[PDB]
Amino acid sequence: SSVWNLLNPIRNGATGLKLLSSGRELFGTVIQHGKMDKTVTVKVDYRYWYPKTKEFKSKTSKYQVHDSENFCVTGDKVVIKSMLPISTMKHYYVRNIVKPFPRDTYYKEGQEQLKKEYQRLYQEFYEREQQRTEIKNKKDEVTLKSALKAKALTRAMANLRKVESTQKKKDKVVAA
Amino acid sequence: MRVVIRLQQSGFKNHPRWKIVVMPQKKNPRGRFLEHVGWWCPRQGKINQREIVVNKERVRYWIAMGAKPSEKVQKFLSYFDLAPKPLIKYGFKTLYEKPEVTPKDYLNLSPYKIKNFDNHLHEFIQQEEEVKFLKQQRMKNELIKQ
Amino acid sequence: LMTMSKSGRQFARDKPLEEFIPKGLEKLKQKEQVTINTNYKAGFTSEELEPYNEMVKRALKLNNASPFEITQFKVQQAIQKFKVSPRDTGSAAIQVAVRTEKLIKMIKHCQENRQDKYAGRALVRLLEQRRKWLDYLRFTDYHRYKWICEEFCIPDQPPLNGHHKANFRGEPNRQVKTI
Amino acid sequence: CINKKKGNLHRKLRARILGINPQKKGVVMKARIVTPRKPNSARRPVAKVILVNKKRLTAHIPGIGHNIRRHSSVLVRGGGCRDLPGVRYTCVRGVYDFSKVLNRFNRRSRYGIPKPDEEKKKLRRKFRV
RNA sequence: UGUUUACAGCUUAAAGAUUAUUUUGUACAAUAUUAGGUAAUUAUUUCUAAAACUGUUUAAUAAUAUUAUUUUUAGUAAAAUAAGCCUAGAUGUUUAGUUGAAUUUAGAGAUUGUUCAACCACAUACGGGUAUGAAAACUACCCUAUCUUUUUGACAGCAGUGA
RNA sequence: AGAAUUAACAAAUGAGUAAAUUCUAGGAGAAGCUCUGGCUAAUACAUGUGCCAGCAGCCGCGGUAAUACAUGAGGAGCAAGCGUUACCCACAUUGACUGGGUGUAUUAAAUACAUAGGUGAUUACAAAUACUACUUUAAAAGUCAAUUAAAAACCUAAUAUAGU
RNA sequence: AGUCCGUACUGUAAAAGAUGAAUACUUCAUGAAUUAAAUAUUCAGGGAUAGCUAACGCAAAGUAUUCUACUCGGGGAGUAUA
RNA sequence: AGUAUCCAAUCUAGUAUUGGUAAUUUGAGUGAAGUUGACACAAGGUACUGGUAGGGGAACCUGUUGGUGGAAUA
Ligand SMILES: [Mg+2]
Ligand SMILES: [Mg+2]
Ligand SMILES: [Mg+2]
Ligand SMILES: [Mg+2]
Ligand SMILES: [Mg+2]
Ligand SMILES: [Mg+2]
Ligand SMILES: [Mg+2]
Ligand SMILES: [Mg+2]
Ligand SMILES: [Mg+2]
Ligand SMILES: [Mg+2]
Ligand SMILES: [Mg+2]
Ligand SMILES: [Mg+2]
Ligand SMILES: [Mg+2]
Ligand SMILES: [Mg+2]
Ligand SMILES: [Mg+2]
Ligand SMILES: [Mg+2]
Ligand SMILES: [Mg+2]
Ligand SMILES: [Mg+2]
Ligand SMILES: [Mg+2]
Ligand SMILES: [Mg+2]
Ligand SMILES: [Mg+2]
Ligand SMILES: [Mg+2]
Ligand SMILES: [Mg+2]
Ligand SMILES: [Mg+2]
Ligand SMILES: [Mg+2]
Ligand SMILES: [Mg+2]
Ligand SMILES: [Mg+2]
Ligand SMILES: [Mg+2]
Ligand SMILES: [Mg+2]
Ligand SMILES: [Mg+2]
Ligand SMILES: [Mg+2]
Ligand SMILES: [Mg+2]
Ligand SMILES: [Mg+2]
Ligand SMILES: [Mg+2]
Repeated sequence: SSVWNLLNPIRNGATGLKLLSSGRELFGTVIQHGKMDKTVTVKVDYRYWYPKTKEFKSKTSKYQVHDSENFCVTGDKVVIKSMLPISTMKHYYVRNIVKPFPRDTYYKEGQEQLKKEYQRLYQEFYEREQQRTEIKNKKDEVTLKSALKAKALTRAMANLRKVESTQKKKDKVVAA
Repeated sequence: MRVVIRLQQSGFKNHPRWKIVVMPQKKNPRGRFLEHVGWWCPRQGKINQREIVVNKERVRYWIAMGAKPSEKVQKFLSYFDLAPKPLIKYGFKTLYEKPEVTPKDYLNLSPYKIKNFDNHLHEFIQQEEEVKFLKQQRMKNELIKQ
Repeated sequence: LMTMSKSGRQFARDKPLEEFIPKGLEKLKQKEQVTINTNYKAGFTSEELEPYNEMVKRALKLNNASPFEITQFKVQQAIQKFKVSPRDTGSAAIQVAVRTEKLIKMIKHCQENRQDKYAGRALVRLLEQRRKWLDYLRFTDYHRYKWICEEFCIPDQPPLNGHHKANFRGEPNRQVKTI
Repeated sequence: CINKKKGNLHRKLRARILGINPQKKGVVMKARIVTPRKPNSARRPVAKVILVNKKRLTAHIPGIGHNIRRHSSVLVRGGGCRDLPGVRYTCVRGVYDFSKVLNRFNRRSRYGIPKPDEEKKKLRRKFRV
């Protein structure tokens, strides 16, 4: 064994770090990363007193945290601390990783004419939709587009598949 | 708001018992305060007595930090060498002389006095103060021994 | 069993998780036929058999074997790859591989014999038990988790709990009750 | 429980129509007689009531003789008579339209009898002790 | 163009006390004879608007040639991208002012939340809105609406009257 | 019961009032209410009534022999209250942390896998915590075992939280 | 008719051991079974008892620990209504 | 000043949901010395009963599976 680990929170347990009370600072675990920009979901456990049963209780809770470098992943165990809300549902940020979790970088490194198809299909529906149904609801503004493009692209791919057909039917008729 | 020192009541009907509090001027005088400082109990009992209590260590905070008493408290704090006395209505340097002060009521204090032997009480006091002198003159012969 | 359910509760509309990547089953089935056509039984090698005659080889050949024997080769074929120490048999990397070879059989057994209700309950256990060792192995040797899921055509979906309760859960924070 | 909306809801109340209140006033529609159960045998008087809350009701008449008729204002006690069914309430005497029981000089508090002028010998100290 | 260390009163700036507003965590009733709810919704970036402007040097930042960069609030009556957020009793319905604490009790607890006190709310109406001020609507003021007597008024201010 | 005087809340000004003092008369000059079968302390007394009239908090009385009704006497208890009703708490382990039960006493739902959550093996080591003593915060009022055997009062403990 | 088979619904009962799931330890007799010089124990109710229990009764319904659920008298009533 | 936008009360209609009231109808408990018959507790005179299906002056009868909260047969 060694001697210099004796304050590392891993060998030490989580006891060594001294956290402020009242939800100022906390200990927890990340659940999501990369699904949104500069945000990570986190889980924490509480322990308070309940006198009628004369035993502590527990409570899980979820928070959303501000990560500036998009640096953390799920298993990374991390301290978080209170900040004023820069946005809704974000009043916490990260202070420090206590225990890391390995990354997926070594595996990530290994991992055009349609742009004239795409830009038409957009302009198709904005001319139709705006006349038929106005802005009224954002749900309609989004549920259409995401559901209309696949209806459009398999029709716009079909517009370009004709190009391979027309050019060759000339050469077949011009050659022979 | 500004900070004020003034009274506040806790005593009941026909039995006043005031307090001293550091509170601002805008809140309910019967409400909250920032620091209980002192008392003002005028009545007597076998246990409680007629008092003016204060905590100098905190009156010297708020006055040093921004505060101002009322008229009564300015009087009560005069005797603690923190403030001056408030001025009389018509004014000092004009008071006329009055007859001498006399005690009306002895307040119902019962120090050690013997009952049903009123005639001979003067004898009791000689015998008690003679013994003062004896132990004095007789405590000397120990001090030589030590 | 485990479903996409970000809250504490588990609904009806929530969908089960994905066992395989798209077209994961068929790729594995193709690998077997390649083995079945060119391999012998588990214990035996081609080098040991070259003096002996063909009639001895065709018997030992794995075409003629039973599916209970077809796995035994595939298992030991995996153990030589995904072991930690020699004569390893029970470590997590192998235990997941065993269930993947069973799922190939249970589905074939259940697609065909649909009324074997006892089997329909047995899938739900294999998946769940696979879903545990598949998680416990992420946590310990993450760079072996990925070297498995590629071979067996498995998706890389982390757990929604975030490995919270097994790893380094401690000192759970203080609050107070009132009223 | 639904009529009860305080305290232990699990407790079945001891006077449901009368409810949380200690007493309640009403008006008679009609008087009646009801027999007791089989072990006993008698004709115990009964007095219907409509309450101010518009609720039908039955009630007991403890006194021997009674002034009761139709259109009589009455006040309920809530206690009841035991042998009778549906008579778990009881009226109060010495009030709006009852009468003190008569030729009676014992238990003068239940029945509303004031104190006679013979037994009392001295006045209250607020006037001429 | 008397004196602002003669007294009172007023203006302006700074330092500090206190106060008002803004922020979070946990606690906080029953019910599934209510389970999907949210749609500028969830996150980032951008744009616009207000915050005194310009330069010099230094620091620091990413590349590194040394140039460029450095902040906060609000708005979807600003837009784009990606698709998420709550559901670990969201939402919805019902009931109810919360608390210190009062009654009881050996103690834990149970039931209630009257007097006084703190905070929040209302002031004929679950109503709409403004001026002043460090802070407001409570006997402020304007409008609508209900009821009532004088074009006022709404006693949940004290006393008092009716029901 | 009656009459009188004073202190103090203003050593200029009191609306109103001493749980203070003295004096005279005279010598308790303030009593009711419930109950009388058992639970429940108190009568096998008297009369009439006869499953009628009526009592009744619960059990239950009354059918000619009524300590249970009504009359009368005697007697018991509480006491400026006594008694009745309505709601709440305790007594109750009658809602179970302290502190129950679940084979037969109208209580384990038909059953298993399983999520959230709860829970949990050995040694060695660190770290922190509990326990002890001290200390921080938790408005006053109210409660609280205030102490030198003391009323008109100002227990500093408990519990919870941070910390040595 | 149905009773039987196939496809699918229906989803209740005295659904029973009327006894929630798991672990450790625990009596005497009678008896069932491996078969052991690789490896030593498992099981039963048709008996009784310690101990527990209101009693009848149970080798767990016993001693000890961990989690979940139900239970606030009876009738109305496993019914009305939605 | 004023045009144009945003917005409240009141009013209209239907829809959704929850309550109040009613011709008429129906159920339950309770009381009493009633009539008809004899289902049930004993093997209740044909062992009772659960789930279900059909039948039916009433209490009830029969099939099909289960249980003992039934006796009896050596
Ligand atoms: Mg207590
Ligand atoms: Mg209140
Ligand atoms: Mg009041
Ligand atoms: Mg008041
Ligand atoms: Mg009014
Ligand atoms: Mg005000
Ligand atoms: Mg008034
Ligand atoms: Mg004076
Ligand atoms: Mg005298
Ligand atoms: Mg006796
Ligand atoms: Mg007689
Ligand atoms: Mg209790
Ligand atoms: Mg069971
Ligand atoms: Mg179960
Ligand atoms: Mg788990
Ligand atoms: Mg306090
Ligand atoms: Mg059985
Ligand atoms: Mg069975
Ligand atoms: Mg059962
Ligand atoms: Mg026991
Ligand atoms: Mg038992
Ligand atoms: Mg036995
Ligand atoms: Mg056994
Ligand atoms: Mg048991
Ligand atoms: Mg019931
Ligand atoms: Mg029943
Ligand atoms: Mg049924
Ligand atoms: Mg039903
Ligand atoms: Mg209906
Ligand atoms: Mg009708
Ligand atoms: Mg019969
Ligand atoms: Mg029969
Ligand atoms: Mg019949
Ligand atoms: Mg029988």
